[PDB]
Amino acid sequence: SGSGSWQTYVDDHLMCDIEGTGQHLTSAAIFGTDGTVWAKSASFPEFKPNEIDAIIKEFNEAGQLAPTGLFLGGAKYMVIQGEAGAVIRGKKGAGGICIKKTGQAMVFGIYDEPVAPGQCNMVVERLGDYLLDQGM
Repeated sequence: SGSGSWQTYVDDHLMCDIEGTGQHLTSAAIFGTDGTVWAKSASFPEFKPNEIDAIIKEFNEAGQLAPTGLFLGGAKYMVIQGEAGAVIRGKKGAGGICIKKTGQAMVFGIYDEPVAPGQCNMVVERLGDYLLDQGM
């Protein structure tokens, strides 16, 4: 028994096997809307505050990141179609990133083949909607 852990949602809802494919996200994390990390998986990249701030900016006003690309841990993802104030998506070859904004949080998923883009989107959006339903 403990008082709870954001790591529980990272391991059990983001890093779990996806729909009986036997495949999972490479890494995942939950951040506060201010850019503080609440929990991140064992392989999540070495992100730096400027990268998170750039992502916060993009949620506040879409179309800022795409001319430059999305940096996280030094790696460059090309920005693809998202949803203003809700979802930011990035591509790097057959991998990518998906970020879902909630009231109080941002949920990150990073994937590589054979995980499809839609599956990252699905995993991160399902957790984000659950947090939204709880007023977070």
